[PDB]
Amino acid sequence: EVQLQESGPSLVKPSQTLSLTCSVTGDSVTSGYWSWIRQFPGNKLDYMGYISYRGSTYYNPSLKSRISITRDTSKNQVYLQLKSVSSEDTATYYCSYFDSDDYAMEYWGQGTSVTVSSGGGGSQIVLTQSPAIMSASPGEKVTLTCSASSSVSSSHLYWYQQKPGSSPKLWIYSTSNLASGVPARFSGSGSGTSYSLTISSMEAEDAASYFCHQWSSFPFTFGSGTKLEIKRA
Ligand SMILES: CN[C@@H](C)Cc1ccccc1
Repeated sequence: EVQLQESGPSLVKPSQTLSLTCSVTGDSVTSGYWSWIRQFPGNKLDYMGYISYRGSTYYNPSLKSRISITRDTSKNQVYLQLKSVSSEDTATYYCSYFDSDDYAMEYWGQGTSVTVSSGGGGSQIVLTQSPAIMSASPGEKVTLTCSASSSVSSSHLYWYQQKPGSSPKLWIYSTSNLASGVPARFSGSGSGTSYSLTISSMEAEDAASYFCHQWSSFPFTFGSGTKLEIKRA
């Protein structure tokens, strides 16, 4: 019902300005937010900011002065402008749509890679995921954990699954609710600063990366992730 597609240069010189476009297609919308999220090499996800249905914007303090998110409703597009880029801005950029009236769904674009040839100040909740890599035999009960540096509302603790060459997919919302498309063998639990995702019985198709995410406090943050691999070569 809602598809997003990012576009723009794949290479930019330092000090130059980065400009990306997100073309939105699908059914009409009566609310919601369009966010820009980037993933650095190593797979760390970074929440950049958003522009709402009413043009209200929020920018991650670490980008505040360099970023601008705008909209051109007549042509159903959202834009991202990041000034004075450096090698630290090399990453895959994704635009995403979310309707706070419906926590169970989130849509992500295909993402577009950008390689480069802190006025703000604030605070953020750090999400730790250990171990970073994990191997399990099919049939094993698997448990992945996520520890927040500060408390977060369980209603705002989400989990995403990502496989190489694909954008993150909403997996669990509000700590223990499975998203559409997720096998019931998955479950989640937790509260305060301690959360977990469990697979009753590891299946081959479950090998992928899993990231926890919190949008209880601004700026929203993502965990470093846990790469789950299967055993037996
Ligand atoms: C669940 N993922 C959040 C980034 C969706 C969102 C976007 C904008 C405002 C609030 C919430």
